[PDB]
Amino acid sequence: VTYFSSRKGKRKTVKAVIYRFLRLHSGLWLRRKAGYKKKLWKKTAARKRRLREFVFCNKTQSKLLDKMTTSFWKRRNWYADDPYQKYQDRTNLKV
Amino acid sequence: SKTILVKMMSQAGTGFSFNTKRSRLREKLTLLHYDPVVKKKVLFVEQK
Amino acid sequence: EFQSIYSLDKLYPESRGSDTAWRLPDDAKQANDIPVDRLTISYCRSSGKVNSKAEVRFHLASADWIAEPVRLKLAVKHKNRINRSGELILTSECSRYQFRNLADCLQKLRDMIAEASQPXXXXXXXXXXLRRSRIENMNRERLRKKRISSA
Amino acid sequence: GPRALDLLRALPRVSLANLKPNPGSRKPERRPRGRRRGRKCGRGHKGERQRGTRPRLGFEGGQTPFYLRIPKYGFNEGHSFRHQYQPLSLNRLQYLIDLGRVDPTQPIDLTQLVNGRGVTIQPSKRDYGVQLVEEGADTFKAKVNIEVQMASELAIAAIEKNGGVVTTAFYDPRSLEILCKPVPFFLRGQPIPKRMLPPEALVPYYTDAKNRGYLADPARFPEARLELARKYGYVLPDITKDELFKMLSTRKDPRQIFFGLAPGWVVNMADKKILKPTDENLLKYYSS
Amino acid sequence: VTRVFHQLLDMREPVFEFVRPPPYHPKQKRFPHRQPLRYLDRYRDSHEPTYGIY
RNA sequence: UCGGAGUACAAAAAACCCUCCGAGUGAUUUUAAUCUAGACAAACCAGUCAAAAUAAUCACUUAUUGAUCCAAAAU
Ligand SMILES: [Mg+2]
Ligand SMILES: [Mg+2]
Ligand SMILES: [Mg+2]
Ligand SMILES: [Mg+2]
Ligand SMILES: [Mg+2]
Ligand SMILES: [Mg+2]
Ligand SMILES: [Mg+2]
Ligand SMILES: [Mg+2]
Repeated sequence: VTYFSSRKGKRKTVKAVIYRFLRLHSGLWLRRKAGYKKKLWKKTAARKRRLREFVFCNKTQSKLLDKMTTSFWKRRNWYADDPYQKYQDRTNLKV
Repeated sequence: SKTILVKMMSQAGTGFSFNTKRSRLREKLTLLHYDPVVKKKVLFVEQK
Repeated sequence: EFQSIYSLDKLYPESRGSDTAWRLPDDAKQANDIPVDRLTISYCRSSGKVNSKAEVRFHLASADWIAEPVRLKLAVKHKNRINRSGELILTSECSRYQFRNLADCLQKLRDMIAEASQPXXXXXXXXXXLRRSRIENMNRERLRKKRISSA
Repeated sequence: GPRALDLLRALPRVSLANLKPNPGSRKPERRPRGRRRGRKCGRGHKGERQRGTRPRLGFEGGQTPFYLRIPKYGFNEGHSFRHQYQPLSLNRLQYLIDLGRVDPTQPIDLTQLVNGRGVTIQPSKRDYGVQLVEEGADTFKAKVNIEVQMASELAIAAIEKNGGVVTTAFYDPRSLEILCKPVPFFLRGQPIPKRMLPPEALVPYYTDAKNRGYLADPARFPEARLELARKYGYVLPDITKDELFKMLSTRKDPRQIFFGLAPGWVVNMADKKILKPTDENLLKYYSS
Repeated sequence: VTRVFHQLLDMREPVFEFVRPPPYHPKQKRFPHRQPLRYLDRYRDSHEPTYGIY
């Protein structure tokens, strides 16, 4: 992380976070499951399912990720057609 | 002896299966398998 | 009074006037299936899962907009949902906006009138859910088969 | 009013001499002095942390870093060029006409929605305009002329039922900017440029009477529109017969940014004067 | 039987259904860990985009 | 690095330059599919079961295996 830029004085973002994750607006971070393109024939159909999935990151991971991520990826987004727009809010959450 | 990887091709369309063949060739590779597009049981042929 | 080379007149020269797109071609559609001024359309708005029941009601015998073959064949297949007062009741549930429930019901209606106005409907019966019904029909038929004139 | 007032007759002057900020406003800083907070000052003992060098944030102590084990993926892929459309619910719209922020009488495009502070567009952020949703569908009683960049079927329906006319019009990044905060564009003092045509992929969306696209053939407008009623089951009103008809009819060129103005013009707001070119090449440019 | 209630008892016709209990889902977690995306739709109230202030 | 037994006598866990056995794959035919409740396990990563919904066995069987990135391939 670069907490202060050279030229702008701002807080830089990591790109290699962004290339592999996705942030919902709820704060849930979404990721691929590792090795899913890897040695398929050697694997049981069950595993193959479990891998082709998209999954969620626990609080620790999320917070961590936020720190490496600026405001701009935390903003609200309305994309046309967005597969994931359905998902962004939290429902019925009683804590 | 060895473990070969061969790419099995469907009759209809671009649907593919991917699996290993034995180097001694006890039973050579042709299958009756599942093709996704037409939802059918077909003969997958051994290819590369 | 601006115009550009790309304007709606210069692209589409045939139709021009400001009142052209506002014509209402009542002659284009003369059939008017399901005359909504003759339906009792009731809404049950349930808020809590949020869903608005849409209910469509009209008299089967008193409805002229469908012909007598169509009017009598609807009392055949759909006889389960019909009412003691002659009303045919259609129900939709899903969408919280009652508009899509209107469209749902009017479409279940369009469907029913379409299928019943098709004499080509053969009413194909699946054997998967009805195998029990056929086999219990025949097995109560072997005992029904006892013949003695009674009463 | 506030009987607190009459308590101030009793008391001495309010002056600088007596001032307390609200309790708990200043949560006091502490400084690593003294027996408690001195001596290692909450930095721990030796090791790395006490010396201030502990490694960077993504780091696991060399085990392949969490964020780095996971494979890359198209996710945020081309995120910059994916168009966005700021949503506008019908409920919010009914609201805004109700409190008379945006008035239905004169035509309504984006600009007006903006000035009522009912919507906020940040064109620089790839916002291509306002789009419509069906939320207040049943709520909606208003007769309105609306021009948006995108709309959904149910929305179009709920305006039709009440007898307003919806048009789907497009704006490019630049023109959209000019649209949203127009006064500061004038104070820029540059001519008022031509409007872009929508990109190629978008073309089919705007050529359909299906969407009542501003670039679509008006010959299908009365058709598909009437169709909308049979699907949703209501009597379609006769708009041509209405008093407010000539406003509802009001359109733009596909080349026009505003209502009543034309490409090439220049506004001097000091002299309250409009300026138009009398040169030919210019007129051929901006009128094409 | 439909003839009965109409003709005989001056009664409306009761129709019934069979209702199996709605499936059991665990107390929703603020951070579902290692869970399929569709986890979210499990606790979905009803299906509709709901734009609160927009 | 991976797995079986003891050490660890009865849910789990549990070290040692501790004690003893193994694995870095064969053999076939029956090619072992999509999709999803609920779970085990677990610092993370990986690992396991699995109803309803639509159309793999035998060798103690448990081990037979490597993440990103990067390359080559086509759908
Ligand atoms: Mg190889
Ligand atoms: Mg101390
Ligand atoms: Mg010291
Ligand atoms: Mg130390
Ligand atoms: Mg915004
Ligand atoms: Mg024991
Ligand atoms: Mg546990
Ligand atoms: Mg099953």
